[PDB]
Amino acid sequence: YTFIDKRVIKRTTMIEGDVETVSPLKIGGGKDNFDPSSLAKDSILKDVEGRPIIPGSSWKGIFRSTGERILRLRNIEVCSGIGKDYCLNNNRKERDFNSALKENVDQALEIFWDYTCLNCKVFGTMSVIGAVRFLD
RNA sequence: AUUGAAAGUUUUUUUUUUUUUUUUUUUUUUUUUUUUUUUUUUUUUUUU
Repeated sequence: YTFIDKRVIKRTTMIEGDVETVSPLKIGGGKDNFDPSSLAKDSILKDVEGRPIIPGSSWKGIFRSTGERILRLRNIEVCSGIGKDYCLNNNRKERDFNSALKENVDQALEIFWDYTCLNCKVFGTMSVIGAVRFLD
């Protein structure tokens, strides 16, 4: 039950890798302004020094969608982790979880372990922080 | 119409002076404005 409990960090895993673009890459820069010395009107997201960084949000979204596809392939039920559609809401256990938050923590942990999916318990869901952090 | 009477118990004198309801006493001790959201989809550098 250490997976959900964030009080104690009993392990720490870190992956540092290099991403090489086999195909051309275009991360949308907002298509609303071209502040730096870009090339086309639809500028990609870049640092003030011109460095075209990749947002951590994009990594998180890509990983979440790929995991959704993988779990759907493995016939494993999974939340959508977006909008008003997470299996906390789908299972109608949100009110009980909110009550348990003020109440004994063990009940909240049991609820979040039994009535919860994997993607929105790993990447995180509403009012719960995910276990994994994505950097830029 | 008394043995038979006609006299203010009155004048005069400030219950006044000395003395700060005063000294000491911090409306503070605790609480991360975080939390789930891919700037995405559509478009053949192209003809008489």
